[PDB]
Amino acid sequence: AEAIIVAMV
Amino acid sequence: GQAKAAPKVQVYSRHPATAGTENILNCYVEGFHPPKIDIALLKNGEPMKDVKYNDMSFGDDWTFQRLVYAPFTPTKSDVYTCRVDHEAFTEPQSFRWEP
Amino acid sequence: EPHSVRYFHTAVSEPSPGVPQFVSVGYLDGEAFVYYDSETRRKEPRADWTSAIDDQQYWERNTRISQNNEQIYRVNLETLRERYNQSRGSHTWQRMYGCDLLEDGSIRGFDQYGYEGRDFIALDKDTRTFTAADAGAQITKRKWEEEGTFAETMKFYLENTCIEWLRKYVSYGKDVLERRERPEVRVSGMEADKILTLSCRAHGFYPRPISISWLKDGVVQEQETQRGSTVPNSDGTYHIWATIDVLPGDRDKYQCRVEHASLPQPGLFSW
Repeated sequence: AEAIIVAMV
Repeated sequence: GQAKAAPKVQVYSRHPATAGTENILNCYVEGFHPPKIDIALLKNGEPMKDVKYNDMSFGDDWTFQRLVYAPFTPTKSDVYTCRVDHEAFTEPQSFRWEP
Repeated sequence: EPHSVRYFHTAVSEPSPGVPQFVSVGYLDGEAFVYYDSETRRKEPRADWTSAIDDQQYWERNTRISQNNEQIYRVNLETLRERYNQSRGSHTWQRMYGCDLLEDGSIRGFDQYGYEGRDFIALDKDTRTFTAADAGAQITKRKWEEEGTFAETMKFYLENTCIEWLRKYVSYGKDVLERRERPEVRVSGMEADKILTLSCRAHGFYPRPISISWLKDGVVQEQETQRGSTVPNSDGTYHIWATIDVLPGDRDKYQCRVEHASLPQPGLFSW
């Protein structure tokens, strides 16, 4: 399953 | 700035080829960047029927891969090629199947 | 018995045929099992064993995550276009992450990001820092670090959640991961300019690892053999070829040695 936390640059 | 990587192309059949027999023709295009690309499987220069495109993938160097494939029955007459157009080429390139 | 789960994210600023704005593919041991792109906007299977997943909310939960990821990467492409002081045009944002479960039970995890096909930033999960490739990436290195949240979170995901799903996946995928399919070999020859070229093709083997060798009387002709890369078939099996240029005289001295898990002993193949 993919990670819930988002990756904002 | 942007990577500009040209693809290399392998053409090959699912099984050892024997004329008159059902087979699947494969074209594997790998090592290109950016992901914009046109891949065509050609029978005697003409477009083939029933081509599929598996999902694009990529690897540790960020370059992309794609498997294009189609069922075919190879014969001693026909010429199957894979035509690949991508901006790292100077012009569309062709890759020949060898039976 | 090692195993890996990996997710691959591709986000572009101008789409083209075959290249949606956003695409996410999940791979189990290098074979695909989940897909999402920005045109259908739903998570969908790519392997039949995903029907064994018992979590009812699995496809809808992962759809929303993917819908988050595409919103955020649209924003990331915009951020990076301004940061690197670039014009509007074709641009590429990419991310790989996942976990490995090694033979002894230990685990590894990764989270790498790439912009325009070059490295950008990557997690060092066991120091909770990021490696930046760039001054542009250092701006991100600083933001994630001064806020001090994200590296700890992804580390938890990689070491924990990711490994719990991998064990579940490995169990569901038992039949497909463990199968062995023998390669079907044919050797071909071609004499051009009093030089005979011998070609070996292994068709349809599984799993992926394979060694293909040309032998002159049982001796490896390593620096004379030209081999192809391992290439996928449409059914999840693989393909590889190796050629050798020889003198037409030495001809029955050559054997192609195929070494693969499906064979109890390496297969020897003559023309």
